Amino acid sequence: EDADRKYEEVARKLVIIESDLERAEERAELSEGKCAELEEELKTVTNNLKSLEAQ
Amino acid sequence: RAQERLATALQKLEEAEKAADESERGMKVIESRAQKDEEKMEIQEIQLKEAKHIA
Repeated sequence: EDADRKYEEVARKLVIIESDLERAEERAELSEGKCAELEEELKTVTNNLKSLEAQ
Repeated sequence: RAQERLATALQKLEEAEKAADESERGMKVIESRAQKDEEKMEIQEIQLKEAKHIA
């Protein structure tokens, strides 16, 4: 019973931690994509601002 | 006197036979206890090996 309880507890922990990791990675990739959108939007707005900045 | 000693030897035979057959019954119940012990032993040794392997 000692070993069985120990391993079942640690298996519970394994399932929950891998659950954490999956959506952590997912939201990380989503934040990366949104950051790429901010990047391209920044480049475009700076281009517009510099072209308008001539006069 | 011959009849007296005849009867006394007879009653002594009776007592000895009582003791001997009771001892026989006891040894038979003991050897049965021992085989039951041994089969419980094999079962518990097997569950011991199972518990140890799984642990």
